[PDB]
Amino acid sequence: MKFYIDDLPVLFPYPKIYPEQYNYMCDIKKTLDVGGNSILEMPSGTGKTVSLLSLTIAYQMHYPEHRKIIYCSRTMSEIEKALVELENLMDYRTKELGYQEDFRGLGLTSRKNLCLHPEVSKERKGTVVDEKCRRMTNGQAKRKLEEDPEANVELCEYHENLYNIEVEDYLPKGVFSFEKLLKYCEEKTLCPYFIVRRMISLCNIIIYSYHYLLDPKIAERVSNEVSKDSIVIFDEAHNIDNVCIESLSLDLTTDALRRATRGANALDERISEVRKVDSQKLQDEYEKLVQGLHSADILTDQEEPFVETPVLPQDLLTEAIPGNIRRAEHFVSFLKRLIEYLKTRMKVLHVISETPKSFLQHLKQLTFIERKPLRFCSERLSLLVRTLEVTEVEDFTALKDIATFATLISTYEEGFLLIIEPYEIENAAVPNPIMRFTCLDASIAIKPVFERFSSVIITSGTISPLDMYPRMLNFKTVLQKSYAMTLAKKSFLPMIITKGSDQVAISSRFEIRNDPSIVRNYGSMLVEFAKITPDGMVVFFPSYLYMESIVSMWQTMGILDEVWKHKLILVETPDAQETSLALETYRKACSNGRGAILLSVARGKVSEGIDFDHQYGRTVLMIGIPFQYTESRILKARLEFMRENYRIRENDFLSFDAMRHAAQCLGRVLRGKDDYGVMVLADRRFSRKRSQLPKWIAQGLSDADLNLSTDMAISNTKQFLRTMAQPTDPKDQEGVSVWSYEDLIKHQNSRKDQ
Amino acid sequence: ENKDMCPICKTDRYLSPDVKFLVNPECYHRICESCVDRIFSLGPAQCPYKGCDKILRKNKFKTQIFDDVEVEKEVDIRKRVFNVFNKTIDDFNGDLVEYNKYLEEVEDIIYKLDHGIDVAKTEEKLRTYEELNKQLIM
Ligand code: SF4
Ligand SMILES: [Zn+2]
Repeated sequence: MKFYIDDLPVLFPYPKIYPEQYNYMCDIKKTLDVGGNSILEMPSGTGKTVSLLSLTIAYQMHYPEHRKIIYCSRTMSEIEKALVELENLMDYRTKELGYQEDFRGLGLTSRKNLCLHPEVSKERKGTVVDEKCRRMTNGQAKRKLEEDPEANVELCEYHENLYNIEVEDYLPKGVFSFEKLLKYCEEKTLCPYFIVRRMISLCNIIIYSYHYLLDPKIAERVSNEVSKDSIVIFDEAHNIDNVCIESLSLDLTTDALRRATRGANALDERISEVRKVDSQKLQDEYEKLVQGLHSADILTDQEEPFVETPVLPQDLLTEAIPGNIRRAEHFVSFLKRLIEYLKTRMKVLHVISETPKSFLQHLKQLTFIERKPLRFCSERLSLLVRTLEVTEVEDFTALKDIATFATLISTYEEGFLLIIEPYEIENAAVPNPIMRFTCLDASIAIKPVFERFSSVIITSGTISPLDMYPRMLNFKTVLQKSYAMTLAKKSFLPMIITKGSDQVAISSRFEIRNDPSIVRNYGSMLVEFAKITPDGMVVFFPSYLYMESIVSMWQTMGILDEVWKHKLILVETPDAQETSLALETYRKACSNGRGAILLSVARGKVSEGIDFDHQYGRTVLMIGIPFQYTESRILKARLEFMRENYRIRENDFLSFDAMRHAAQCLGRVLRGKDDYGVMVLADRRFSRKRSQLPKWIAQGLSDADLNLSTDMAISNTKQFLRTMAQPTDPKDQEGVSVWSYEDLIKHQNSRKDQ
Repeated sequence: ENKDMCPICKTDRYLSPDVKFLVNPECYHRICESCVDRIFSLGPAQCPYKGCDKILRKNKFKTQIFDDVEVEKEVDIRKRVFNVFNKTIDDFNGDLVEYNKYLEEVEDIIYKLDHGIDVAKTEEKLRTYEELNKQLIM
């Protein structure tokens, strides 16, 4: 299609369009005109990516100013979905117009999946794979390689052929999807990691996980050339406020404290051994500290940086000498004085949430170490370690967390919280204290990204209401509007099973345990679906531990064989590797004749990134209300902070947040308007939260569907499937919800110009 | 800790660690109340810490429990430096760089004292502390 929004061609890759899309198209350009925030709700059943990319890509190719576009998704899995979608649209944009791209657009996932060196790629741990190639292709290791001819230092050689051919230009013209990128890079024996690392200043659009925008330790290479005058795009960003606070979160364990002593004592050996050999550089680095923060070679580091910037990207940084901490022996001494004080603060017999100030003052009372120099731990460690040119990190892995933490808490106050549990309640009565620490307001990290740009886009099919987030992140949008699914057919049956076959108000809030009155009713309720439902059916527990709780007794119950006698059952596994193998086989079985049934957690990772088409998404299950206070009052602590900071209480936020995570899972049942699937839910309180739903979801929910019985619901979904299974192809009223190819959008919307 | 707590109650980590496994300021090892109370009651006697011979002094002990005695001794050396430099002229004129330089010297005195790898300034630091004490006394 090629229509206009009164200013720009719209090279829409599909012949068909949708009424939401043009309304989506109407607002995106309108928002694009006035760079703001404009939080909008677009139904996930429609593919917003097409409406997303098409108007934006044209906008850059029509308006000649915004040469850089930024999209931040939740998962790199979404990135490759966007990567091919852009690639297809880029092909289509060329297809409709010829060759008018000259465009650079690539994803960004990690070094782990982009380090093409097989040995480094073979390693499992993401830290090591990063660290290995960091060491394998290091600014100093290559010196140990180039200056001293030796086999001691090897290289990825992908970074080298990067420096040979790749660091003169870009990859020729492709908008490389991850498969296409990896296929190309491997044939060029290239490193897509270092490629995008240097391609930061070259990609006309960049797609990556929110963390590269959010996580300052990886949101630190930010170049204002691609950032300042760019547009920021967010979808499904509702479950990111937690991520933001998670990005500032930090859990500690006395074992790691001993690991810290393991590293910190090893530092004493490391600094002493080089001191006998070459302390002159260390003395020279003291002068490099005497001149300042040694930004000459603590930032100008091709592959040198040991400690990254865990704090926000150098906003709250001082650069003077650290007084006496200039000496490494002194530097470790306060650190060694600290870790034991930390241990002395870790050994608390009960749970204590210590204020950042009082705890710091308490430290000062115990170990008189000043706050401002304490932030220098991160820079000093990154500085010192490379000067030590250590050959290992595992002993020092605990240390960078301290360099993270000690800088963090010394930088952060009255927006963060240090809390020292004496153990974990799930394994209480044993000594396992955690010195848990995190932020409280998510907007704190959002404020710099708020500050840096005006044109920012946020979208979700789940966000409801669209007002908590402006309250939460303390910002003003332009358009706070929700889109409804223009469907002339049901295509999904929202079902609230408050009452079971027993007509019992059934819930997950009662306990995190089993009661067969509710549970066996649930088990009996579930099995009838296995017979009637086709391949594709998933459950979402409120908690993984709660998930396992119900599993064993149902396994003990005879309920287990019949569903196997009906379909295939695949579990959620703590390792995603087995889970992935389950997932593909589940989809394979879903693609296969033998039916497949799944089971997950509403907080599980599947609800985060994994979508399911018509066949793959057929019958979603919400196992009770997804609730999170199974854990401690750290939720309440932030919530109490939330309650005092914002006039939002627990349950209101909880219902908002729980249904947000509930709706987070439910968005994965749909692929397009061709897709469909009944949306069953089983909890007594589900009837109350009819308002908390997103509009189209709430619109799709009739009031007659509340507190339904499973038996009556079984009849309800019974007819739905056959009707949907029936080839409902009117081909005349479809154009009402299709806005027939290049005509109705041209005709109707231009008619609707009044 | 796990197995180094006492000549008597060696595995005292899980043995109800309620008795004071205190450290004599001149012995620097974990001595349980089953052992230390046998000692200081009669006076300055040595404890059999794996056959140790250092004297546990009279009723003049200190509290050190579960605070990394060696690092605590370094902290004590830092505290000794903090005690020696309790009235040290660092910000008497308010100069931060001078105080920054002065702080380095006191830490080096602690660093010389608390290291012991090639401690020779450590004895000089005590003399310097004595010189500081001479400055402090006078
Ligand atoms: S040089 Fe390239 S392929 Fe080799 S480990 Fe580093 S990033 Fe991976
Ligand atoms: Zn004993």
